[PDB]
Amino acid sequence: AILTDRYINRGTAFTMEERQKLHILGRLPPVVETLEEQVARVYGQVKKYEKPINRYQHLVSVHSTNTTLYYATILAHLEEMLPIIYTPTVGEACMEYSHLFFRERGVYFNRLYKGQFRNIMRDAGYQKVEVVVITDGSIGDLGSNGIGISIGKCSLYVAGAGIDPRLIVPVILDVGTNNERYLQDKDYLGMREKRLGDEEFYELLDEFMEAASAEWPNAVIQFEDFSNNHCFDIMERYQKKYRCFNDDIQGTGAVIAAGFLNAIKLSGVSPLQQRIVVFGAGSAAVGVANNIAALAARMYKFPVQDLVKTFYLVDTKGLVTTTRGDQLAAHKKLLARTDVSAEDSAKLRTLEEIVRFVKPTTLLGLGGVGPAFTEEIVKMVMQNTERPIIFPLSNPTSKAEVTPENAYKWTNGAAIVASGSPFPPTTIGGKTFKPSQGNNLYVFPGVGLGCALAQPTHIPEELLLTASESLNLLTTEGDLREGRLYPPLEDIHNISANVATDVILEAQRMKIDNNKKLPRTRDELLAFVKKAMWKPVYSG
Amino acid sequence: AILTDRYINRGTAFTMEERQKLHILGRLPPVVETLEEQVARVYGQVKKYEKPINRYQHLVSVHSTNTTLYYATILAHLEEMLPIIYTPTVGEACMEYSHLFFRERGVYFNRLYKGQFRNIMRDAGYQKVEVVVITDGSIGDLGSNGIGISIGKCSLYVAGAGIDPRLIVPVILDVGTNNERYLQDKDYLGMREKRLGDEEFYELLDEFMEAASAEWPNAVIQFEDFSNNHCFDIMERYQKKYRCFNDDIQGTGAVIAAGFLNAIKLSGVSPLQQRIVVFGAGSAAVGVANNIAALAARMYKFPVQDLVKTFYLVDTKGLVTTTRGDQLAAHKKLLARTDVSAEDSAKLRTLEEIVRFVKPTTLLGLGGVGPAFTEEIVKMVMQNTERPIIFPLSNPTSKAEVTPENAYKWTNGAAIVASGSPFPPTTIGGKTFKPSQGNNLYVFPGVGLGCALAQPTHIPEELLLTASESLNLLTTEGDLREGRLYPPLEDIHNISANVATDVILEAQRMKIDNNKKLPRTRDELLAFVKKAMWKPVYSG
Ligand SMILES: O=C(Nc1cc(S(=O)(=O)Nc2ccc(OC(F)(F)F)cc2)ccc1Cl)c1cc(F)cc(F)c1
Ligand SMILES: O=C(Nc1cc(S(=O)(=O)Nc2ccc(OC(F)(F)F)cc2)ccc1Cl)c1cc(F)cc(F)c1
Repeated sequence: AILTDRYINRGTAFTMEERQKLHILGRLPPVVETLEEQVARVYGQVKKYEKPINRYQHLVSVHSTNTTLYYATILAHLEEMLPIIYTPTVGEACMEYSHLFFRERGVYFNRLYKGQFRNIMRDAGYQKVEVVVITDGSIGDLGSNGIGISIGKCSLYVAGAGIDPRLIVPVILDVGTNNERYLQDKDYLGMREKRLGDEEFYELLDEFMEAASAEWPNAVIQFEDFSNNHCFDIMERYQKKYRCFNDDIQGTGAVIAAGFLNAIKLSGVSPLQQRIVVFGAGSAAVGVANNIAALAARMYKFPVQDLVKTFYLVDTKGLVTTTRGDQLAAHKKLLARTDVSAEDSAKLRTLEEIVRFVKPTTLLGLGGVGPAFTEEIVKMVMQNTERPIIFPLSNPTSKAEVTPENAYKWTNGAAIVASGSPFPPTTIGGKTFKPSQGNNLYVFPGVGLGCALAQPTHIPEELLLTASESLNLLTTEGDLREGRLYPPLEDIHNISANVATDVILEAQRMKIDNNKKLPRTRDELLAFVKKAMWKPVYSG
Repeated sequence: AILTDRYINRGTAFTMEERQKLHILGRLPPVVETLEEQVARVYGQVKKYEKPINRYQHLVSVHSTNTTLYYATILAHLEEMLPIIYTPTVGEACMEYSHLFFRERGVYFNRLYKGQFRNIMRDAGYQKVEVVVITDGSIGDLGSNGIGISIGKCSLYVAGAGIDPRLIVPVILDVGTNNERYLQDKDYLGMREKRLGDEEFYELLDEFMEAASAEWPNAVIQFEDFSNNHCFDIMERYQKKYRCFNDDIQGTGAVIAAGFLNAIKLSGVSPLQQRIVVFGAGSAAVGVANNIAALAARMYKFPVQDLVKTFYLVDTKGLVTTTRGDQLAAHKKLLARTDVSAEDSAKLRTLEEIVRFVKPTTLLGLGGVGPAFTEEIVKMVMQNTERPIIFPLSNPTSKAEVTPENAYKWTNGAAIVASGSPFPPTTIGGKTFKPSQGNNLYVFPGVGLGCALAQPTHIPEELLLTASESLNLLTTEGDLREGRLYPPLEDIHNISANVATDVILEAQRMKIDNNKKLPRTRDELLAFVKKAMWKPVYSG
């Protein structure tokens, strides 16, 4: 009842004297290890597997046996482990190996349980739940297998911000699937029917949000991996009534904005002198641009309309302008050029000719349509600025606008680069360069830990902008001198504690915080936040 | 506390009504399956992995979650699953992937715990223990990683004979290792020292046997995978004082003997007309020959000395005779030819010239030294008998004296073949042939179930000979007409119940049985044995 409890089990870290006292002498091999030694052993066990999915499989079995050792291993090898325990391995595990999630505590909803959502939550037997990750499996369709996405995401809040692993709930809202293989698969365990229409979808998701605010009143609700037809609408429906956010939309823009403002500082080319091609004009790409404007307005008090005019949006038609003669979608209107002639708009269609005309100092890659930041385009940006900022942010790694290596080569080390995925360093004439990864892990854990402590009535856009600024300000003079746009990913606990502290102070300034126990001054609150965090060490 | 208990967990086999009553509605995807459907799903999950070791890894995680479903899957796919859940996959898992055994309940002994063996057994918290598999990791050296061999073997008693999975204990006696990689491996968790000398070895193994006979008085002790320097000596030390047997020695000879006597019936060439080359003359090979003689004497009441003269033993020097002029090891003397001249012995060195001289009707491959049953040798056996019996029994599959395919081809379908490993069928002129696998699973489970029910004071050689005869007599007229030497492996529960019944009746005839509750007549006892067996079905 010690060994079989994954929360108190220590395996070989039980001293001989503990083994005797606990009457488990002879249930373990004789070597006594420290946690650090166990982690090094587990690390070698992981690298004994070649395929990511088999590495993940090993780590799931570590989590089932000794949960402390699982988190200790992830934190000691975070950069290397991240692509294994979340994107892109996790989607492939959900799609083909969904059995790897069967043993993980989670909650399955569907229309069959309509009206009983609250009783299912009560029966799940949770104490003071702090974070809930919900998906529908729809940003191929995984349907019910989307539970794996919620599981993987919950685990990053535990690793990243020390959310206690017993106070986090992964949730699948199964509203059906349009995945035709699943609909015909004898082994699919979900609702075998096409996705429900919006009316029934919102009836079930409304019951979910009401039931959770009642049974899990202390929880942050985070939407993960919802398709475009619903993710924006979901936040508009719930942002004010419940304590919720969407990491794909709000986390991404918060992280990119923080890294982008640090790239502006290293460029010496100040924010109002920037000329920014935003390659890709979906709602998310436009959200990222707005988040950059909002952070620059907060950090530097330039008029936001002056920041908005640094942006040149490119959709599939070309430069978005008011004179190009089409009916612009609402999200594109605010960043539309007003200073470009109909005649010039007609000659502003390919990225090459847009770059030649605009003379940008920055390229933001949000296009999702492969490697458009050509050698020729990068060479042009080099005649407008001594430090081109190039952000190939499209995932997966195949969709990326340019490789950091190509960016560094073509600019002979002058490009300031942030990526969506990890990349190895590139060395040019004895000088080393490495892109700064804009990982979402920098923001969501801190937001979840801040909202878990402050208990705000809701998560207004101010708390996300605060987290964005906090992340920006954590990049030290030393980090900046070495070309880093973000604090180091390995220091995620310190990053999360700082982001959480600043999110709390913001909720206090807005008087939406419901926890009166917290300190209200930054130094004392930061110290308090750090002590509240769950640590993967053997405590008792 | 339902889902997390692998003994009562049913997963998707919980009906909706059970889920509601058990307050686990919403802890599972919505599909309700029968056990049979779960097994077919698990089977497809297994075949999603290419490597045996990754298949085993998946099955270990099935056992951890839903133990009923694990055993249901093995029994539905026994022939295919056996090479994955025991030899040869299990040795490779122990050697390189020993972490796959960490979550399995077992007991580790070593010299550090000297004098406390009994308290470790008490503390392990077992009820009426029926079977104990012990190894030292020495038949490469795995040392402590040998625990995986005990684990794999315990699981075959549960699958094969319905030993209740809560009443079986896997044991490693770690007396050190001579594996030099392990002695230098930072991740080895065993005693980091060379194997103990015989005096300290027997002090620890004597304490083991005394402690077990006291704390686990109802148990069968089975020795598994002990090296030749100790396995024979161990049985001589303990056979009369404790309830114990060695499956490598006694199980192998019992299974081979049963299959061999069935091969004699199909050959029509009766036992006293057989001429049997025994290729390989180690203690085990000579044990197999003696077990064949002993079974033929029991089943047919030929004088045993007349059976002994059907055997022609070949060691590395050639035909073992009294005239060949060397000092014969004790085990070889009893099967030594007395009817071969010194002059003929000098010309009886290669297997080819021994086969030409002896004119055997049978070749028994126990040599462990590769494919010595050549096309030329098989062609010669064809001029001495219309049905050559050819038994390439050397493991692994590389050491085998001849492929069943080659045997069937060279004899145009006349060879009667038993193998150590599974082989696919061979088709010759529209006629199908398939070797009968002499798997050890045919005997050890039945012996363990018989000795668990009868509670004999010890396991004399009569009980093994009884099990051997019982297995022989289970091969039906129909099995025999189709060329099978053994009952079908898939019917292992019925085989185990029959072997157990006959072992019990033998212990009753000898008045060594200590359980007075049992029926004493075969039909009533067989019915009773079948009802006692643990079944992998959802019971409650
Ligand atoms: O804790 C148990 N055993 C154990 C633990 C360790 S450890 O030090 O905690 N490292 C460790 C663990 C698990 C892992 O992952 C795995 F299981 F996949 F290999 C990797 C690395 C080392 C050796 C052993 Cl034998 C145990 C737990 C039970 F619920 C039941 C039971 F019978 C034994
Ligand atoms: O029993 C649980 N879940 C579950 C079981 C099944 S099943 O029907 O029992 N098939 C099944 C199981 C396990 C396996 O092996 C594995 F885990 F490796 F995939 C394969 C096949 C299907 C779906 C699910 Cl979600 C469970 C158990 C816990 F201790 C904790 C917990 F949160 C959930």
